[PDB]
Amino acid sequence: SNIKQLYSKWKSLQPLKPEDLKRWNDKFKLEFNYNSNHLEGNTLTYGQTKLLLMFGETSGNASLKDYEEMKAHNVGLEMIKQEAQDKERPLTESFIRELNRTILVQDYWKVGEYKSRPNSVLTGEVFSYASPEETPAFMTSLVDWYNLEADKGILTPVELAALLHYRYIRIHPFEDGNGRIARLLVNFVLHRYGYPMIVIHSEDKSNYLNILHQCDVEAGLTPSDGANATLNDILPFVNYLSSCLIRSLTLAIKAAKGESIE
Repeated sequence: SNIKQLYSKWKSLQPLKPEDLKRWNDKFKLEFNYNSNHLEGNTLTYGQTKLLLMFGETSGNASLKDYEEMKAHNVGLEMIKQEAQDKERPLTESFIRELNRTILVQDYWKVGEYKSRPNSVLTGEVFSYASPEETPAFMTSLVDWYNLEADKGILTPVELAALLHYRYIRIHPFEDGNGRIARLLVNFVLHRYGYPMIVIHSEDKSNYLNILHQCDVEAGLTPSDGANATLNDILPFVNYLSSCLIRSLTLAIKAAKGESIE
């Protein structure tokens, strides 16, 4: 109702005047890169981040690595935009792997390859992701599933995005970067279908984790149960992404009308 009105208004303002559109895109690039990386412990400040993405300048105290991952993640964003815009290109395992390879700049000791040692965590309540053995089978199922949903056109982009994020995050296929891939995949879906991309804000991290911790109890605690989580299982997370989309739509409409955003 509220979201549907905002969406309708957004569609009516397409296309945005390029200077209004640039302001929107600039702000999003900034906030998405900052927040998505901050959620995973990147300690670049907002200034450090902004001066990197807008001017390629470094400032204050940091590690080269923080600048590299932040920069690589932005290359990742560009990748999903281009992949999404080519509407006839189905979601591929190879694209997701290249995404991992990209955003995590280079190999490591305990990139772009599925997990070989388990990626689990004993939060005392254990978190069981896909086993290294079943991961490739689970991933082939995920992309096949996604593209089938894309064909039959029943799910809304928010729903499909939410479920893609959830199932992916439950498989947790790579040794690292799975949080950022999940969130990149959401914005892949939204961008492809003409929605403004969303920013899960790192200030809301506990809420974000909480919402997914509710879904976890609903779907089933095994790695199979996560991979096969239904839409009705993940309803609280569908609502969560919708509230983000409400924020994006409101800001984007504001930009289209020439009003201030920053």
